[PDB]
Amino acid sequence: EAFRWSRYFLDELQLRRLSVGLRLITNPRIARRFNGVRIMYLTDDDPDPD
Amino acid sequence: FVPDVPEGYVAVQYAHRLFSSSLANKRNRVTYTHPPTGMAYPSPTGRPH
Repeated sequence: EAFRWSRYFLDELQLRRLSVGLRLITNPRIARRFNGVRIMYLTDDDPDPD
Repeated sequence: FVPDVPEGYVAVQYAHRLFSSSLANKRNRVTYTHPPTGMAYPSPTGRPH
């Protein structure tokens, strides 16, 4: 029965942990590489990052 | 060559009463007020012709 699937050749615990890690990776707060910029000629009155 | 003043422009005699200090976005900007409307324009950008 052990040969029916390789289970990517990992320990069962590495799978169970891998799950929660996939939950970390797709947390919005981590996703901090930003894509694309808008060039525009404007005054910086009252700057806010957002 | 003397360029023509375009169509939308409003003549304004310069006077000291026009330019003044004013608070504007946490700065003491040299505001200009436009006599046709009386509106204040702290930034040189965005002022009426």
